Amino acid sequence: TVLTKDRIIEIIERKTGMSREEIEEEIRKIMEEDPYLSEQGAAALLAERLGIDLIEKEVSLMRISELYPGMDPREVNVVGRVLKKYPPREYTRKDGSVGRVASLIIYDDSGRARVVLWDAKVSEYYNKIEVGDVIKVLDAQVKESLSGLPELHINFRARIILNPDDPRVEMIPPLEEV
Amino acid sequence: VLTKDRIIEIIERKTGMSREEIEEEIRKIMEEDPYLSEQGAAALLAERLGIDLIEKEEVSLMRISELYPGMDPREVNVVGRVLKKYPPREYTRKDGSVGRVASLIIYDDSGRARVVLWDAKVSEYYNKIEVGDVIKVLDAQVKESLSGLPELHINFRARIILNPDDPRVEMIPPLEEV
Ligand SMILES: [Cl-]
Repeated sequence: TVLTKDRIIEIIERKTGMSREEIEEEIRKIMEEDPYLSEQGAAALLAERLGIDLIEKEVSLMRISELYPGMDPREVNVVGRVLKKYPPREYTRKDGSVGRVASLIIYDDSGRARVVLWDAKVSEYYNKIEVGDVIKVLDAQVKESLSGLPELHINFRARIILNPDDPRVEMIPPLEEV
Repeated sequence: VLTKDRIIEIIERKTGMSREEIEEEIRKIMEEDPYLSEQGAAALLAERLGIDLIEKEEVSLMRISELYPGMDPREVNVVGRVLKKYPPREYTRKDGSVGRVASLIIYDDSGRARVVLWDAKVSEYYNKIEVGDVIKVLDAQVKESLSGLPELHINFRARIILNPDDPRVEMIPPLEEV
């Protein structure tokens, strides 16, 4: 990841509640264990051990209401709280094989979107996501759902960050308000 | 042991699906397997959704201030908001093997407690928990901390419910007030 050591420490403080002094002591222990790590690399390893998923390169003000079918997946960068999780199901490929697909409904301060997890993304994320959790979606293909809602398609080329550190998260209404 | 109606209520809470949507999923499972009862089909749906059904999730008025070392783990039923999460660590067992252990600090309207996740409980819950989340702790052993205060030990017997449906939750102060 290209995130600086200070940015990683800021994310760790927000996600763990540890003081800066406690976090620095954890980084020192990691560096004492591995002399090849830089301070940034040690901070990234600490984030990983804490179950914090860091994006390789970080920002966007984009809202769900701004998504449109066929937009460049490189422009897709939205956050949303999970409102609904539907059961995973099987689908048949043109080659005759069977894959997996699972759908969720997420929302931000602007609207809702269906999020479609494909194949390994179901095994990778489906049980990790809970209703009320916030996800950040990157590099997803956008399709028009039969409903009208934008559809974010999460395949092996897309990225999901569970409970991201992002300024848009605080503007998403809580579940009770929806 | 949980009734079909109780399983549907848990599925509604954990997925946000409507009762009508859940019933339709149970119908599909029953149409696939004629040997399942309605309760068995609801339990299979919960399992496919990644929901672990806790057979004893009773209500209690118990507070963290009422915990004492050596109290009956069957009486242990407390809720708390997560204030701090420390990194998972390795520890050495009496047999020479290496296990994992991770600690959190939680608090309710009455006080704070260290929560210690042992071995598979770290893999099972640690990444699912975040600061500000509320957890319900059941069947944990209570030990005296190095400062003479009660700590909750989450071993094989213990259970944790993430963001529980419990009347005590609304009484826990938000992070900003602490
Ligand atoms: Cl919420």
